[PDB]
Amino acid sequence: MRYTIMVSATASDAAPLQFLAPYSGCAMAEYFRDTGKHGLIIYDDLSKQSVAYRQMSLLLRRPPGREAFPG
Amino acid sequence: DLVYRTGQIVNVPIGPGTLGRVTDGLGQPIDGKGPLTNVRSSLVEVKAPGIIARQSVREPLFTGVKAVDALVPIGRGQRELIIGDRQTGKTAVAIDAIIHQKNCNEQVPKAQRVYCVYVAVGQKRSTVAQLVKLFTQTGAMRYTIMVSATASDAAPLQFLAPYSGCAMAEYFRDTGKHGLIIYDDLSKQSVAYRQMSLLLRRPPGREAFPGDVFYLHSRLLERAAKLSKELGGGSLTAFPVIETQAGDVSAYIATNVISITDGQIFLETELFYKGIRPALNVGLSVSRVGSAAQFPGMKQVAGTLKLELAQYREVAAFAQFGSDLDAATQYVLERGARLTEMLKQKQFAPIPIERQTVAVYAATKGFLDKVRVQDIVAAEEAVISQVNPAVFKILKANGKITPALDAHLKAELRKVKLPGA
Amino acid sequence: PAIDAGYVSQVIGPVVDVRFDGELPSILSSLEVEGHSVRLVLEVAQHMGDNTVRCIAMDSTDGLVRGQKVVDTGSPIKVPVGRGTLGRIMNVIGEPVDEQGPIDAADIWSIHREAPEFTEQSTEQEILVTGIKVVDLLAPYQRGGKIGLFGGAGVGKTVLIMELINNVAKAHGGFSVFAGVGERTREGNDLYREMIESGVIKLGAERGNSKCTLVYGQMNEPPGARARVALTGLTVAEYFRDIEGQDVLLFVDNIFRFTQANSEVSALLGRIPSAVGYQPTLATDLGGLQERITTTTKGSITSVQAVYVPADDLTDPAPATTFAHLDATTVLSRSIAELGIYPAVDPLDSTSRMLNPNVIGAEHYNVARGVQKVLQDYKNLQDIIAILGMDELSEEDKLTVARARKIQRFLSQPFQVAEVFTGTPGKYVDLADTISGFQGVLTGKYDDLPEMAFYMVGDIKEVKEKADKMAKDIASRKEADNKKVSEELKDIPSLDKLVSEIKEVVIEEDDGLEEDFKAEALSSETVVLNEEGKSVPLPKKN
Amino acid sequence: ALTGLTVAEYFRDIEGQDVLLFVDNIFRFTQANSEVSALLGRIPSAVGYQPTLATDLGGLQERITTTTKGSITSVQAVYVPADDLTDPAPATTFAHLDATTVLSR
Amino acid sequence: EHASRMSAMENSTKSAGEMLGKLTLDYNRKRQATITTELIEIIAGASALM
Ligand SMILES: Nc1ncnc2c1ncn2[C@@H]1O[C@H](COP(=O)(O)OP(=O)(O)OP(=O)(O)O)[C@@H](O)[C@H]1O
Ligand SMILES: Nc1ncnc2c1ncn2[C@@H]1O[C@H](COP(=O)(O)OP(=O)(O)O)[C@@H](O)[C@H]1O
Ligand SMILES: [Mg+2]
Ligand SMILES: [Mg+2]
Repeated sequence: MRYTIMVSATASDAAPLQFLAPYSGCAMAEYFRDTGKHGLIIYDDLSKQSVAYRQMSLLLRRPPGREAFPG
Repeated sequence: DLVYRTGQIVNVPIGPGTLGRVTDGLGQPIDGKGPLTNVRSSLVEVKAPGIIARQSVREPLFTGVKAVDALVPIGRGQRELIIGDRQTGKTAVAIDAIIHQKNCNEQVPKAQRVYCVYVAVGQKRSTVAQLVKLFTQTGAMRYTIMVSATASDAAPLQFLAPYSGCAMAEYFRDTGKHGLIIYDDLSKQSVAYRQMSLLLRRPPGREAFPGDVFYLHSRLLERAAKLSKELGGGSLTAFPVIETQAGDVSAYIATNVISITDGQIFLETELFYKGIRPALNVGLSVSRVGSAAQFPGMKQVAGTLKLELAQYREVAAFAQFGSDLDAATQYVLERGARLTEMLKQKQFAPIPIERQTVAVYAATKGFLDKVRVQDIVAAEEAVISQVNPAVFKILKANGKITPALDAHLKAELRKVKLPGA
Repeated sequence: PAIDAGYVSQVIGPVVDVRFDGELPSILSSLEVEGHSVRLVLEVAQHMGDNTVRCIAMDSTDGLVRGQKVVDTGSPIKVPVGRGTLGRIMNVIGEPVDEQGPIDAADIWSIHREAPEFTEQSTEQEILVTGIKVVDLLAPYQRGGKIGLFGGAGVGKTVLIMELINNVAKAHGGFSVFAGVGERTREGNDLYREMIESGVIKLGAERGNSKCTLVYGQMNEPPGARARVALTGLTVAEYFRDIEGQDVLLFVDNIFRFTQANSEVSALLGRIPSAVGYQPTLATDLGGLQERITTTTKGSITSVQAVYVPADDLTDPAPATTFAHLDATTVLSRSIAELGIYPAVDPLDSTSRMLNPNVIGAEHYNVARGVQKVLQDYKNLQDIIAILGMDELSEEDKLTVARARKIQRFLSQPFQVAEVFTGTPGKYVDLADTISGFQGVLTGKYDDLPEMAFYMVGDIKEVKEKADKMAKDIASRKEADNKKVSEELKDIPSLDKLVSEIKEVVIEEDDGLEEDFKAEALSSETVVLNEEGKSVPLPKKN
Repeated sequence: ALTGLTVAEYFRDIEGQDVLLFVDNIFRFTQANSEVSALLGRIPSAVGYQPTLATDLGGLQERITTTTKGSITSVQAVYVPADDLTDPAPATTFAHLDATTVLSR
Repeated sequence: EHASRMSAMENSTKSAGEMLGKLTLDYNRKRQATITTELIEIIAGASALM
């Protein structure tokens, strides 16, 4: 945990906090890339982030496509 | 055009003015015997009775066919689904129950009588007219009530008609009587709800049914139950019928209603088209309410039948075909080939509970093993005719076979006119 | 009082709209309608413009007119909760149905709270014995773990969760809260019988000593209740978690109907549907239900969920997002139950978090990974054995194939609540009974015992005695002969005097259904209403 | 198909003769309903058929019955779509056919 | 050797014949579930734009 950051969007939170959590997860790790170090990132359950994307659009009157995922 | 609200929630006429009449799914009878006279009109959309207004299932409900009363027991207030493919005996078993309920109504008192309700969904008007003609000539017309929404009528009539039949049988549930309702071909009632919901542009789910097709079959089937004795102690036994498609249980309607009813009655087409009619597949078909609430004594003698028909199907169909033969289990197979053809029956002739127990006695204890398998179905009808009619009068009376009776019964079963042998 | 007193704008089935004049209430707050035959409650969820909100009706909507006065509590839906509820049956609003008067409400908590955070979370893994050999070996239940029992409409997710209660809910120190969500109404009643006669529901003056609180939203209700009953019985857990501090037992039955009750109303809310027909919000709503079922650091919840897969198709999204919401997956399959092997737990997918060699130790991990090895050997060789027979492989794996049929029969186990419809009584098996019993079958310590000797047995004591019974029965084929002579004078009157010793029921004709009957006046033309509303016949124009 | 029924319904119900009838290619009549009822903006059913399948296919069948005045029998040529007897078009078709005569090469 | 195989390949033709029997029905019940799940994307694709 000394050398570990963890952004943790639960399933009991709203959709866009899960939608942004890999996006904010790489916002931390671009700093480790920008200042010469090496960075590890794990975007765990990235399909479930895409379901967190599918929730927002289908309430947002946006057209669906394959498996009702957006364009 | 001018619409007119009535001021009453959607209704259907209920009562003894409907006994012996074929009604539409709303209330206008089409038998030609004029409008209803001794009737009252209640709601067709009633909340199903709560838990504390209910009790357990205790009194058995017989059915009259050897295949069903032996291995898949049914109690009053228990809803047992019939399931199978087209032209495989689902409707035949259901009207054999209705004929069987007629004659048993001529041997029970008034407070234990039964009243039949046979709805009809999506069948041809040609064949359902042959059903009410057959119900007249068997005398079950006196205690049947018919709802026939055929394939011609519009989609909310085929959507409402099983609700109307349950409201017509709601009466006997309320005022202390006992009911038997047959939901016929409830898979076609699902497409009726599919029609009335898709044309309202409601977005459909798996296999294009709408989302609430479970709650439709729920509220239809949860209204048939067994009540406590505080509200007259009445009961209602349902028989939904679901048409499956070529050995599929994972159709969306078929797996829906099975998770509602108390058990299924599988009718496998493999057992049918070799001639075994009815084709009750005894190993897939359970009923987990009537096991305690069966006719006792039958449970003492068909428990051996259930354990052998547990093991008879296991060695079937490859005793000589598949791998090889061992001849150590020819004892179960050449006894089980008797017991499968023992469950056969010719059509439109129910066998009561007192005449099935001696029938299931005769093939179990070893009395009919010497007659070869090509003529046992004449042996069993001979056993009904050969043994003197005292024993049928005793076993229905006491309700349980005592040791003072079977020793008399074991002596009688040997001196029968065997076929062949 | 025309401020904050609205009327019904529009009714679409179980979904209604209330237009408000004074001020629209906050989301997930209740409404109370006036003038209905039932005390019907609404719950606001979307403020749909026009000073009008979006509701889902918790009861029957037949009879709503577009002018009826609708008042709010100014609060979310509160349920009477507390120790006095132990032995009561509540529906979604918590009015009693068990006819024992009202409920002595210790407190009235709202059904809509925030889920507990990371700071309140506990990582203390321990084991839960059940009396099942398939559970306590292949995926042992955590003492503070969420439990899933995926069943395919008739494979025994009602019996196994009723067998589990009849084993551990009596011996566990804390209460139970049973939340029947969309189960058949009769099977709630047999749970009401079984808990009285086993001393878990005590009526009269002894209510506070009982060990079970019932919550029932069975499938008779329109889908407001089934959308919210699994939340209400969870709030019976919240008062027993944060306040009481005890270890509650939450056996939520058929939690799929929660996901389907939202699926009934979200087709009416104008929402563009998701994949195969569910709402878009099943990701958060199943999250908003599952993640209150968490063991806090001030008390746990030892809960079992039951997720009904729709059509024996586990790639459906309603169990697919439910795998991750569960510690111990226990999948019940359909095809295995066709052989009669009860319970038909899929051994090769039922995975727990407790299956880990550093918590239960490598004595148990080596046992389960051997069983899951040879079944995966066996399931790899199902394709050859069906089309070419067994007689083609070497003797290095045809030993393992018969070894598979041994351990497939041994997973069968009778259940102590299934004794009503099976005859045999169930067996209560300890943890050390199984792992000792399962070690030797892996090595082949009982290979000379036949494959039917493992069927429906409890312990490793019962594996040889039934194998002795099968052998003993063969010599009972020609052991002795029975004959019963000199009995016809002992206790039997006759056969003909058997006829005269029966009391005859006097069957009465003229059943006469006119008793307790009303038979109102029903004429030819239907009654209509004119413009003033008087019951006149329909005027003769078509 | 309704025209062939009503020139049969004149001979069934006035002359009193037992008329024959051939509603040829009943898969095509089902599919002719599948294109006319998808054209009117109705929401599609299962596999691509109309949602008014059972009601409007039955509306042809339910006027071919017998009566006291006469009887009309139909010989509906059926093409099984994609050689599947669980397709929804023969599924409701074989809920009215009383005799099923196969013709083999 | 050639005789028992002549009856072992007979039953193997039946057994690998009945596994073709269920599997075409496993082809059909997935195909009609495929087109319908492919169809309702279009209705969900069309109703949002009307
Ligand atoms: N015990 C029996 N003896 C002889 N024939 C039988 C028996 N039981 C069923 N059959 C035959 O099987 C058919 C059963 O008809 P039934 O209406 O039950 O089939 P179905 O699957 O319900 O068809 P549908 O759903 O179209 O009514 C009858 O035509 C009858 O000829
Ligand atoms: N331990 C068992 N022994 C024998 N049969 C069982 C056992 N457990 C389940 N079953 C069978 O599985 C069926 C499951 O029915 P039920 O549990 O009510 O439906 P679901 O599985 O959808 O909850 C029962 O009919 C019963 O016959
Ligand atoms: Mg039928
Ligand atoms: Mg279930």
